[PDB]
Amino acid sequence: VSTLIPPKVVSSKNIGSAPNAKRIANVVHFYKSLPQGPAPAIKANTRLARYKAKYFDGDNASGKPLWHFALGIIAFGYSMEYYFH
Amino acid sequence: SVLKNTSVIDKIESYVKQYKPVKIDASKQLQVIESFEKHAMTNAKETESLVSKELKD
Repeated sequence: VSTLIPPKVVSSKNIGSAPNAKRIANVVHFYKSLPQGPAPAIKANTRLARYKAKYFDGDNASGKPLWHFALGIIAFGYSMEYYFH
Repeated sequence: SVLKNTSVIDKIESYVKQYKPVKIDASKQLQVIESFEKHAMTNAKETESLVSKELKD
């Protein structure tokens, strides 16, 4: 009809409602993120925890970490047979 | 002068000179222009500020 403001209508809606939702998820995701792998908390030792944080730790995760249980139970069971048999 | 007995070239020129302003211009845009400018400028400023804020975010 006459003059208007075709571009200035970005007030009524920002570009990309789906991109806006994605970016809003991105802001919460990236902001509420550790600076560089923060909050590790690996070490622990209290009676059994000295074995948990050492033997159930994934630095090795080899076969001996489970085999310690077998060796210990064998130590218990040999005395069990000695007191039993 | 090419019309020796026109007897109306005087009258025709009289009407011509007296019809110097057949009418006026119409620059009636004095508040419509202001309102259009206000709406456009506020909307565009909101858009530009939103764009800058999006850039910063």
